Order: sequence, then C-alpha cells, then structure tokens
Amino acid sequence: TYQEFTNIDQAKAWGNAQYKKYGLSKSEKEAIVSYTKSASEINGKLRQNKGVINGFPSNLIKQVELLDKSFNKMKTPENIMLFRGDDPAYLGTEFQNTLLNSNGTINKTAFEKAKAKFLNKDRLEYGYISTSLMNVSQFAGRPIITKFKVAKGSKAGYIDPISAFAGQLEMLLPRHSTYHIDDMRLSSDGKQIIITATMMGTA
Ligand SMILES: NC(=O)c1ccc[n+]([C@@H]2O[C@H](COP(=O)([O-])OP(=O)(O)OC[C@H]3O[C@@H](n4cnc5c(N)ncnc54)[C@H](O)[C@@H]3O)[C@@H](O)[C@H]2O)c1
Repeated sequence: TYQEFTNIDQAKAWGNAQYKKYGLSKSEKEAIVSYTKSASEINGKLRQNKGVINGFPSNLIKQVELLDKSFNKMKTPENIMLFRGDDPAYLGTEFQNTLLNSNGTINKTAFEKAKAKFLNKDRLEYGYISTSLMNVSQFAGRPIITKFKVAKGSKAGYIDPISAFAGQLEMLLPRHSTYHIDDMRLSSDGKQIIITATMMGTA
C-alpha cells in the first residue's frame, strides 16, 4: 500500500510539511535550485559517464556532491507513489523514431519490443530521477508515464518549494537508483505506455 495523491492542494500541503523539516544548508538549497534549471544536462553527463564525476568541471562536482549529501536529510516518511513523464528515448535509441505513429498513437510492435526489453527487469539509472507527487499536466502528456512505488524511509525530497519552475510538485530521487519494472501496458486510448515500477536503493 503506497500513498497516491489525487489532489494538488493536498499534495502541496504534504510536500510543504516535509520540506520544512529538511533543514537544508544554504549550499544544498543552491545546488537543488540549480539542478531544477539544468537537470537534463546534469543527468545526461551522469549517464554519459556512468556516474563517474571525476572528469566533470569543479563546480559540477561540487553540485553533485551537494545534491547527494542533501539526501541525508530527505527521506519519505511513508510508502508513496511518484510520477514521471518520459519521451521515447527513455526506452533506448531504437525507440526514438519508432515508438509513436503519425498521430500520437503508440506503435504496437514497438510497445512489444519495449515490453520484452524492460518488463519484469531491473533498471539502473545514473542520473537523478525527477518525479512528481501527481501526474502533473506539464509531463502527463508524454508518451511514457511511470508510476514509482517508493518505500517508507527511502531517500526522496520534496524540492518544489525551491524549484525554479512552478506546478511540478517535484519529488527528487537520488542518482544511481535501481527500480524494477513490474507492469507495462498501453493506456485506454492507445496514446501512452503506462509503467508501474518498484523503487529500490542507490549506490
Ligand atoms: N519528467 C517528469 O515527470 C518531471 C517531474 C518533475 C520535475 N521535472 C523537471 O523537469 C526538468 C527535468 O526534465 P527531465 O525530467 O525531463 O530530464 P531527464 O534527465 O530525466 O530526462 C531528459 C530527457 O531524456 C530522457 N531520458 C530519461 N532517462 C533516460 C535514459 N536513462 N536514457 C536516455 N534518455 C533518457 C527523458 O525522457 C527526457 O526526454 C527539470 O526542470 C525538472 O525539475 C520533470
């Protein structure tokens, strides 16, 4: 049983309460604000180097370490369900130009390929994992929607309060996290792939 927020106002209230207790340092807050502004770049370099930051510029090394350290203070007090929208490349290079048909309709053969490749398997993510307390409108229209089941006590931080962007109810998860894809199905209208996954641990 994992808590699933169905109302933005309640999600925010719960999130705000958690944020108030983190006691993040000035440096950590600064690194988090920056991460919401450059997430794709940061996560990209992390995946590109498989988590090895030695070669990153000094400031980035500093920011990654600050982000990682921040999680010493951020844990979810309960089992919670988190959401995320992903573009085709999330499934791999081979899906970039094949997952979708000409009208936003998921190509069934591609779906089967993706299923064979990920269904009931473990997946390791090198970058940080940006998620939301709800399937927020901004990312809810992506072709791949994932529902993460995160266990009580796991590293997870509601950073929405200091994020540079609004309406994302962001719950950030640590880099080098591994999760297990439990379910993969086409949505009612055949426009999305809904993924249900169980979050594990980090490095
Ligand atoms: N995606 C969400 O639902 C979500 C939720 C809350 C906050 N945000 C935020 O929005 C921006 C984050 O964007 P992102 O989340 O889209 O960045 P990302 O680092 O997670 O993903 C960047 C792009 O690469 C793709 N991708 C993800 N993992 C991949 C992998 N393992 N291999 C290849 N491609 C991969 C994604 O689908 C996406 O199109 C930041 O401002 C952040 O705060 C996003």
